[PDB]
Formats: sequence, structure tokens, C-alpha cells
Amino acid sequence: SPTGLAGSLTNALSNALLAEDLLDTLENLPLLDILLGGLLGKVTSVIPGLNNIIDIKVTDPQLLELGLVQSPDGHRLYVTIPLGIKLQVNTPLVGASLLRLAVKLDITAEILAVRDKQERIHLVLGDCTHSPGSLQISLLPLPIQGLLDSLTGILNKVLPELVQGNVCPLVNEVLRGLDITLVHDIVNMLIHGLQFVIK
Repeated sequence: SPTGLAGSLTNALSNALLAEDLLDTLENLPLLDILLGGLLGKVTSVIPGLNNIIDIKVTDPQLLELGLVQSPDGHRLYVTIPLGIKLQVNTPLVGASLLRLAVKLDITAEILAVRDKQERIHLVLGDCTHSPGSLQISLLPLPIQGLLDSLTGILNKVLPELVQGNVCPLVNEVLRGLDITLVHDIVNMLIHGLQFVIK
């Protein structure tokens, strides 16, 4: 089980994210709510209608194995966080299954060490974004295509930033809380541009 920094880093990050309930965060995404044609929305709220009429359940929260890359100059790290969820598109009113979807996405987190004016070194989360072009949607009686088009269209434009804004704060929290010695050895080796991530 004991190993060098890179391996300790990815295991420590994985455990910590899960222990901060990453999988509840994913499960609880306000996917629906953050959302003519647009008059229709105003209509169904003026009538005692059963709402919305559409509902989306997020299930099957999944964190996959972290990946890790160190920059050429050895000063910076990039952690890839591969995430997976299932979306179940239901209509309450008829009360039936419309769609089940698998979605997969990557967060990239940029880790660097930087030295303040008083010779101290800090572990800093630099960038933290959805990885462009990493979104993947996959369909798991009725013609249903209608949905699956302005639904993968919505998801394309809405899901990355929602996940990013939900998962990156967690990533920030897990960095601050790493083992003190694992932090100190990692900042010491990035700041002196010494390679340790092997591949």
C-alpha cells in the first residue's frame, strides 16, 4: 500500500472527495431548476397544474479513478476527475418513464505551488473547469426522440457548468485538508520543478 507522492495524492484525493459526500452533491444537482416557447413555462404555474410537467431524477452517482499529469517544467499538476450519473426523465401527470440517460463528464483541477513574499510556499488550486468536449450522453415504446434532442441540447449547455460549480468547491476543500506532510513534500517538489508523476 505505501507509495510515492503521486499515488498518495490520487488516493488521498479520492477518499476525501467521497468523504465530503461528492456522490450526494452529484445526486442533488439542481439540473431542472436552473432552467415562445417560454410562455409555456408561465402557463403551467398559473393553472393548478401538476407541475412541471417534466421531472428529472439524478441517480447512480459515480466517481471513477483519478488521473494525474505533471507539467513539463514540473511546477504544476493536473488532476482529472471522471464523474458519472444516470438521468431518469419522468412525466408526472401521465406518470410514466420517458427517458433514462447515462451521462459522463470530466473535471480538471489545476494544482500549483506558489511562494509568497515571506518565503512560504502555498498549495493553490489554480484553474478548475469542466474539461472541454468531455460531456457524453447515452440513451439507456413512445417516439421519445423529440425529447432526446432539445434534452441533450440543454444538457450540453447547462450540465458542465453546473457540475463544475458544484464539484470544484469540494475540490478546493479537499486540497486544504490533505495530510500536512503530503502537502509539504508535494509543494516542495513542485516549487523546485522536480518530476514525480510517472508517465
